[PDB]
Amino acid sequence: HHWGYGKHNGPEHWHKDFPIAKGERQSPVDIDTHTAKYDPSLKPLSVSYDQATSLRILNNGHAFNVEFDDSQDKAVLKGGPLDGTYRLIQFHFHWGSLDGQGSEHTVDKKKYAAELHLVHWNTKYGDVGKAVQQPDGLAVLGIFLKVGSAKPGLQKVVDVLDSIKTKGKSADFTNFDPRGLLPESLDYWTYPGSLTTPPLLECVTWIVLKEPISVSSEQVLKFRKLNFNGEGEPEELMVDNWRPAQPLKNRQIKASFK
Ligand SMILES: NS(=O)(=O)c1ccc(C(=O)NCc2c(F)cc(F)cc2F)cc1
Ligand SMILES: [Hg+2]
Ligand SMILES: [Zn+2]
Repeated sequence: HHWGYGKHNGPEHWHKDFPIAKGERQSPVDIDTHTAKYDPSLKPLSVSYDQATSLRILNNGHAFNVEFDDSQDKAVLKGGPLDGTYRLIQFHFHWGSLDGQGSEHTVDKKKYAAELHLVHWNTKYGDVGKAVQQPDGLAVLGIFLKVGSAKPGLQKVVDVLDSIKTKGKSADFTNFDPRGLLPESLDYWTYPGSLTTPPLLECVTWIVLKEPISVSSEQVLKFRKLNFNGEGEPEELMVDNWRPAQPLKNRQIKASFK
């Protein structure tokens, strides 16, 4: 009745309702480090999350989203392969039921334990709704999570999950600083792609960071305790909410580093 990640309505079935699933610029993709083109004309990333204002957190089935106030240029992304100012609207993760799987993008076929998506939209379009009808409407900052040491900045997110356990639940979530989720370096790979969940619109410039951030087993264990189902429905654990890699077709992955 509605897409999911299970046997009967998983990624393999999405093309039936969303023909674009078999498009030419789909995501995620595998990043073959040896074929990425070092492009020295790529500018450095400019992350400006100092005036960032988180509002809430919700479980929408599929995953959990932390939402931000995007009525003003408070938190922005610019530079890199981007032209123009992009506003932060929300961030979420994709993870697996085991540590050796969970990320959407892979590196030389290697899958990480999870992947953080920081979703931005092109301000020249006025609102997110218009941005999705354009080839350069969205920009998603992708960050890989590896299991190791605890990540301080992630803990406030972890302590609130118990209140949004099932589909539809939301909790007030103010004063969260996203800068606590960034690795030391901002070296990246970039390529034109799409949303990794229906509608799968091909309106995204992907910026995947090279350096992953570390998170502890307990931190990740808590993501795994969330629920796909709403309250009162039978219980299905929210794990493995990732789409497998898609064909690169006629695309080239550039690297901002040598
Ligand atoms: N895993 S991922 O980073 O690729 C991803 C990021 C954002 C969204 C999303 O905002 N919902 C769809 C959506 C849309 F398709 C059009 C619109 F105007 C608003 C939306 F919210 C979906 C997937
Ligand atoms: Hg578009
Ligand atoms: Zn996403």
